[PDB]
Amino acid sequence: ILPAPQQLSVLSTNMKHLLMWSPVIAPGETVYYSVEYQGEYESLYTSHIWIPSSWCSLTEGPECDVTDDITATVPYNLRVRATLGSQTSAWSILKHPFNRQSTILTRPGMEITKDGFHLVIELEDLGPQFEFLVAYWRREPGAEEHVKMVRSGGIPVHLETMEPGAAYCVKAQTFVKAIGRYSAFSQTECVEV
Amino acid sequence: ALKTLNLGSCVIATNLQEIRNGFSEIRGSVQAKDGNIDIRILRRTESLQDTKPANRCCLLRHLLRLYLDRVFKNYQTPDHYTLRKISSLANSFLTIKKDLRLCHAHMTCHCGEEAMKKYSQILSHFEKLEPQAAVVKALGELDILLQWMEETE
Amino acid sequence: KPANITFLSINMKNVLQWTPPEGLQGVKVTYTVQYFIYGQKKWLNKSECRNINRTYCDLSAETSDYEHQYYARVRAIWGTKCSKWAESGRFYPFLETQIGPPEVALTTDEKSISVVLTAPEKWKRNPEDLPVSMQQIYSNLKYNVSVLNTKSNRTWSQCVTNHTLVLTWLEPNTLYCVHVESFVPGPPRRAQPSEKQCARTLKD
Repeated sequence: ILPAPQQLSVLSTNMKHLLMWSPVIAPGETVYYSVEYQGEYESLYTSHIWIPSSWCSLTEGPECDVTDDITATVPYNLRVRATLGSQTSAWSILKHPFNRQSTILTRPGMEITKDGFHLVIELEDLGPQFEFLVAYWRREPGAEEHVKMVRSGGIPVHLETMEPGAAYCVKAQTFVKAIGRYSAFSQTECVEV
Repeated sequence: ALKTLNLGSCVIATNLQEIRNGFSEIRGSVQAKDGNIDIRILRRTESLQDTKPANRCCLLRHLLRLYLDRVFKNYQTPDHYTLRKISSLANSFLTIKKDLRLCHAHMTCHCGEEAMKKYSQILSHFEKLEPQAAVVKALGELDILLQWMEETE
Repeated sequence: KPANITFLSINMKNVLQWTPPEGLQGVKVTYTVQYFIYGQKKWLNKSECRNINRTYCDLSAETSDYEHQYYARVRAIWGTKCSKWAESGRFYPFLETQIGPPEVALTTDEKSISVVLTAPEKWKRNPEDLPVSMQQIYSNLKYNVSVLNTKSNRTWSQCVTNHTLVLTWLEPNTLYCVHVESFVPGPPRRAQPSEKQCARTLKD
């Protein structure tokens, strides 16, 4: 009698994965949910076994952050059931198994600073799944793109020691190695001394 | 950075880092469950880097099949946290098995006797031990396996 | 009956460590330690650790091989009443050892500070022995260099591999603080306090 959740979808942005569903609207206590998953390994090698999610074992909202769960670049199966005290609904399945390869990749955040002649950059902290390709150039007709890889986003990293001439420009994109994809570059932004 | 693995004619890109990070979370717990301190399965006379490149891909494919066929799915623990990690390791291992299978399909995963010989040896060691002790021990030996793969320049 | 057995391993100097048992006083307990080599057969004695007053034993020579794993046990002794046998966990020095800081040497100019690091040395066997760069054991050893400008509270990191780094175009009569950590990419290790050195640029 308790309806099993409908319209399951996954919302994946910068390698953070949100499992969503229509809430179950029923008179009783507060409706709680249980989400479980299985990676392609489990599907093929032990099809009848599901691993319970790391944060959605009986939680309120009609949503779930499965990020800590989808940790390999394979199709994952996700199911959710709703539960009102005694009554527990049927397991409802995601129509199309989710692969993180499809996460949406946002242009990285960027903060260019100057400690004197010293060009410095600190990128949005998108987490360990991410590396940044920073392109900086001395904005003159002859000069070329330099490229530096920056490993993480917490930190202020030294790009170059500018000379008094020209005005430097910088743009940035992400690289997620686990899925082999880049984001679009950030707006170019310039500076000088 | 990914790890570029040189397996003779077979060259694949692997996310060694992801797997090592996942395994460091459980190494100590797991290795504590393994009483047979006198038996080493991945013995070191069978290291991958010491293998002729032609034969490496074959060896590795079998080793992965070993782990996927009879280790990951059979390790028993009451600890949910642990179980999740193990699913990570296995699915990560699966992406690699998938590339090796491609190498195989393209006829670049040749199984020569240096390869079969060293695998049989490993398989033997693993078969000496009583089942659960066996899986407990091999799971606890991921650090050797991941290093064998990092070793191969 | 000792407990909290662990290795402390920085630069391949591996040291076993436990904490005293439980005896109300028993002020005289001594300790003996044996070391085992994973996958081999016999526990082994360590003579320099047969009956000692300390709660730590240097096993660097016994655990020098990169390819092996080791265990170590220790027990406490009174008369000939010995409390069981206290066993460490599987220990893998090639993956588990802390890589230590390179020593940093700052020299100055009015615009420019030169940093010269000399790579951390591996534990030396014989006092007269050939020194060994940890950068020979870990060919991919990199250093993470942090530069703080005390005048502005501004700071910025960078990774390098070259043993020598010139900081150029600096503010004069400013005091800059440099500290360097060592890192090998690979399995995560226990970090190690970077070395922290200061230098002031010369006046205009």
